[PDB]
Amino acid sequence: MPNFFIDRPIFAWVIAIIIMLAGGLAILKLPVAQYPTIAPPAVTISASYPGADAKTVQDTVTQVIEQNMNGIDNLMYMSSNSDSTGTVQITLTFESGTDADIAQVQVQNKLQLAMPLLPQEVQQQGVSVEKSSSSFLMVVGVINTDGTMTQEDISDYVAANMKDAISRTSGVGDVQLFGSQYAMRIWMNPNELNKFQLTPVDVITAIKAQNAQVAAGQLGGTPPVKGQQLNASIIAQTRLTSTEEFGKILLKVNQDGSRVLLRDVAKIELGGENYDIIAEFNGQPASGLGIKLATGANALDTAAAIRAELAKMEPFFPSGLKIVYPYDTTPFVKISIHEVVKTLVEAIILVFLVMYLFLQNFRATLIPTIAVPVVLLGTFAVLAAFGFSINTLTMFGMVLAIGLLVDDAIVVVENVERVMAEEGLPPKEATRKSMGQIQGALVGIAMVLSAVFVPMAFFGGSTGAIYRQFSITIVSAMALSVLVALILTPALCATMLKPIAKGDHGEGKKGFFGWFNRMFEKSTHHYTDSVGGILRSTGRYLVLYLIIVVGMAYLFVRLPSSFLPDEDQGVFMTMVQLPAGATQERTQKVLNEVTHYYLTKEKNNVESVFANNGFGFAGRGQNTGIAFVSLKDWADRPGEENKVEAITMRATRAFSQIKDAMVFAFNLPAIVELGTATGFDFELIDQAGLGHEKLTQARNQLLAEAAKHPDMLTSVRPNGLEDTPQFKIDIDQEKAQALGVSINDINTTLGAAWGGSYVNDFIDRGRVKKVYVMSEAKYRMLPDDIGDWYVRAADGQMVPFSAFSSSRWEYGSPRLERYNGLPSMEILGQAAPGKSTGEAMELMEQLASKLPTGVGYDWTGMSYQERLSGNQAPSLYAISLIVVFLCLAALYESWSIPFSVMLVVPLGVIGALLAATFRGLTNDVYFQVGLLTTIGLSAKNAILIVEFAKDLMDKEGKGLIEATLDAVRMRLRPILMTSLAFILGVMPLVISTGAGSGAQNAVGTGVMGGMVTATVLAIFFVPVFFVVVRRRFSRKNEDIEHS
Amino acid sequence: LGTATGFDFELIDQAGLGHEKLTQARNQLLAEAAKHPDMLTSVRPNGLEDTPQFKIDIDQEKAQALGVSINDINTTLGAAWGGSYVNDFIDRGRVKKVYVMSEAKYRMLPDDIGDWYVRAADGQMVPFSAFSSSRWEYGSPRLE
Amino acid sequence: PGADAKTVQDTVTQVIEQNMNGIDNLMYMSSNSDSTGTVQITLTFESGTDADIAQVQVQNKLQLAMPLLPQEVQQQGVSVEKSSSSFLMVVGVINT
Amino acid sequence: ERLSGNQAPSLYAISLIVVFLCLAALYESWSIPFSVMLVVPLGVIGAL
Repeated sequence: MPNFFIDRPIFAWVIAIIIMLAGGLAILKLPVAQYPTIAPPAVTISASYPGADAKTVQDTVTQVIEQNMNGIDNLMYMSSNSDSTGTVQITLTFESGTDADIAQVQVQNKLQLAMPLLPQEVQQQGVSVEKSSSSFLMVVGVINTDGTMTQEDISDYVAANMKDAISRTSGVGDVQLFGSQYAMRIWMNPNELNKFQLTPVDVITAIKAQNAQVAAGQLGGTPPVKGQQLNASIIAQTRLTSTEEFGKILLKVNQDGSRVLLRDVAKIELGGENYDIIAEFNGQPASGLGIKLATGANALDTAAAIRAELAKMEPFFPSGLKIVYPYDTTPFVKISIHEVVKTLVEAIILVFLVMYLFLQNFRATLIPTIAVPVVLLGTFAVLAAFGFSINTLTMFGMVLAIGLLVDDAIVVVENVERVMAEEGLPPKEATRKSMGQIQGALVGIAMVLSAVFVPMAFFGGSTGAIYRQFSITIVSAMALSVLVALILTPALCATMLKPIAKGDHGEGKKGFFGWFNRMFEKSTHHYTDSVGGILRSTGRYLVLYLIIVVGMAYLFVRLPSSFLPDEDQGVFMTMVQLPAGATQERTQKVLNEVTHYYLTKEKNNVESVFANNGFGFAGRGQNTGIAFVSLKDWADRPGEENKVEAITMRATRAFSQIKDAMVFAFNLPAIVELGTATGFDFELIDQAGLGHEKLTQARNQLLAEAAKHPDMLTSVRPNGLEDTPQFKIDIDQEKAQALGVSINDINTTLGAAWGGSYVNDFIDRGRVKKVYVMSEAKYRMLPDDIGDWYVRAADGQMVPFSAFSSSRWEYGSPRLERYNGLPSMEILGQAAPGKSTGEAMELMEQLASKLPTGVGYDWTGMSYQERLSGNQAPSLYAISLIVVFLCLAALYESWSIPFSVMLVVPLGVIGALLAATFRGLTNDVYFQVGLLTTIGLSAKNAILIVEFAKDLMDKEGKGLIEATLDAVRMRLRPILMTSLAFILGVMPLVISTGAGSGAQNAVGTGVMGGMVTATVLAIFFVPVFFVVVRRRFSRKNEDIEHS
Repeated sequence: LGTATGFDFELIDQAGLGHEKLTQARNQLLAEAAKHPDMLTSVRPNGLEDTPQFKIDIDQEKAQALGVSINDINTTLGAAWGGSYVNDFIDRGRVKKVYVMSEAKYRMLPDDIGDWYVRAADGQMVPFSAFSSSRWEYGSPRLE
Repeated sequence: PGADAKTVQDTVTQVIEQNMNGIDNLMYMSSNSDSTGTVQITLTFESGTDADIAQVQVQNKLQLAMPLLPQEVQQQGVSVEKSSSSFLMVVGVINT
Repeated sequence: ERLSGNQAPSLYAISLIVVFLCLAALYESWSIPFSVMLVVPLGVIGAL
């Protein structure tokens, strides 16, 4: 193949240009996002039952839906929480790769047949089936800088006008509002209702009667009579539209004629659908939109089109409406592109330099500088062909691939320049000779590199998804390089290189380059002599190799492993936890103290703070809250003291003074759709009919045993909320029956007053919205207020609640956790300093196996992925090893020679294990992908060294030692060129601080160290390996040359 | 697919303007587009124009006075003049619908409205002309 | 049955319209609500979107709005169709 | 039409380029391809 394109350079160029043309044509069209789909696909059932407690939600909704989730494909586990705010969320998670749409749909239908078993209240509020593991693209905040709009007014504009036109903008696939559109609120007054012998019952009845829509038919309706000349819609009662119309609803005409109107017994206003969430943006009223990307969509273009559409709506906002962007992942991604493109640009610059250092002419300098961009660019087209996207893992996969891409180009050009210089051939026939030597090896090189990286893609779970990115990206670029190395680079070597005379090694040049040629000629003779003297006592250095291998093992065991590096992403969070039953106003004072700290004592670094009172990570309730901290650009946060990692500590430090709450700030994980990165997640389950009480005790029993092993378990805790006091009220069935007061009159009065009631719909400015009746606030606050509510009897007398009700206090959960249809408690935790989580798990397993009978347990989340993946890394790379051996066995046509190449693996491994433990980093996936890229380069140089030595023995008849010292001489210069340009290119990644540095540090520090030891050791070790392996496995007449 | 010719333009209410302000904006656009016959030909709405319709109002106070529940009122009006799907029957082994509706001659003109009666809680039969006032107005037969 | 266009729009059309969100490869949603008591809401997808997958997502989104329609509309049925498909023939049945 | 108008130029700017590269490979020349490619307008007019 090299010869065909040596005789057609323009054809080779047409292939290269076509390759490049498809790569850029791709790039323009590939999706671009931070991380590919890594979280397993998950579907979320969310329903609402206004006014409920957690138990009510669980047993009228949660359990009903839970008992119908069966017969569904590729399902892993089903958790649920039912909380005191009247909200259930049941989440079902599927195995990696299950068709997202197909999964949702099956769950959708299974819920459908349970829908008639839910209460009308839950059905009317709606039961959403979501695809939920998808991540937030941005969070739009909508404030009013004038101050003429509450968060409910802002919400309603956003809902009515902005929400639906942003669901329509390029690239979005789900939206969620921070509040509610308007709900017509009827704030009842109990003393007025009792004044006119009225109850909430009658108010609801009247709103249902006078705010309604009626089918009235038609004048001249079909079928008509003969000669009808008029056909017209008959318009009967329509929906109400204003607070005044609701005000004049005629409740009752007294005997004297006086009309009891709705406004006479209640206050009437537009309002929120519920008031459980307080959303503030820098302490100002705010609503907003949480936005998620569409599957397979570009993230940069979705933000650009959304912000452009928001800019298209701006002039049509009422005064003061500012759109602010407190959360947005777009900027961190543009950095990653700029940085990886930067890294790829400056990688090529360092090859132009090394090529002109050793070869000293700009003609040879141009060939690698052409072929590598060809290969990089084309790889993008290859990734379009498999469905992939321009992401962190793939981009870093390409920068990790640079080393292999360049060595194909250097080996070819150098070997031509060497063949031209050592033999005096014209550029054409010398390229022919050079390629004839390395072609077969370059092919076997490609086969072996694949056997290393391909097994990565067949890891399972979320980690397997990550490796798949690296595996496919790296393999694709490398094979494309070998193709280019057999097509274009031979053509370029034949036509561009100018003749070098035979014997000319630049030793006669003057100045910088003349000195260099002679120095390297000296050191090469030193190297070949040193190698010649090492082969005299091979027994000694096989002992050095052994010490080297056991040192690798001791390093690998004591290097702590991680998932992905935490990154300074520009935002972080803070959790607020007041005591049980703590109120809304109490949380708000705390969140304002939180926002005041960030805007004062972090004034340089914090741009904005988005506080949410009412919901948190641990659950919902008046006693939980969240604030999102939006920081200023990394450009204006210089040094470590202005990074997220540092800002998060100073917040938690200063909130240790806070006495009202428990406030805790923390940075995001690298992949937020996944979470954890640290430790285990343990669920404790009620398998018998034990109940919440016996379960919480078993939880604390486990937590006390786990706190009594601080050597192994640290920070074991429940994820859920603790029980809170609650007001139990009992209806005397006998006295109610006695007084003639029906139980329905009793309950609907209590609920619609204290919980509120969705009555019907009205039309607010052409948009249909809800109508809630609820007691005014001052009459539903304390147990004394219970007495001021009255129900009418069958005789017509008004009876107070204190007549047929007794009330006490008791404790209950504001957030019931269930796991797999059974009551559960989520227990979080991790391994102690310097311990394994797989072994901290087994202690937790043992600590749970001493809990009372009827209690079971299970691992969930990350801990479950580990239970069914731990035995992979050995087996996958036992396979990987075998294919490398068989490839070498085919390339060299020998069962024994392969060992001579394969022994170079530990030489590169230690350098990584050094630099990582030296720099204090972790065995994360960036490091491991780096390990595979470094092992591959050391093996390639070993292959080409062994190839040249064996070729010299076969087709030139030389002896073992001569061919060894001769091939290792020839391969010296290219091997140094490669390791030089590669170790320089990874330097900005190693010293990197600021944005994306954690990943760049991770990919970087491991590779650089691995390559140093790979190049410095293997130049001195692979000549040993070939000699001892050839002497152990042979027949006769080898050390002595032949014909 | 259709078309092959020309454009299709939708005019939208983005604020809470309403059908009325929208139709006016439509005719404003149509008049400007008819005043550029050099460029725009045959600009027109796809939808139907508004038609007269018979508005009938129920006096909540008088109905309350006479002891005539509003449900008795509305279900009578609708099932007579619009008809009502009541339940199913079996026609030759095949389940089919059962509609109740006024006979044609009693649901044709506004005078026919008066000939329909609703019973009060006391047991007296009350005509529709007792608790209803009616006028004429225009509305759309096809809201886009 | 028996409605005007407004009644159809605001008891049915708007209710269903406000639930058509979170659907893949959707381009635009038009509707007409007419004086004959009939609404038709049509949702059009990009070329190549899986016909079955598209219908099904719309089907489910309507399902959760169904309890907010009137019993009259529910009893008459709410059809979800693939509609851009063309007429093959039209059979006429007369009695000579 | 609003999201397709800029296609006919770009798609056939691409189409032109591949015709040139193919001819460049067939004839092993960067210049000879022009000799074939100039025949396009000769057929176009007859259609127009």
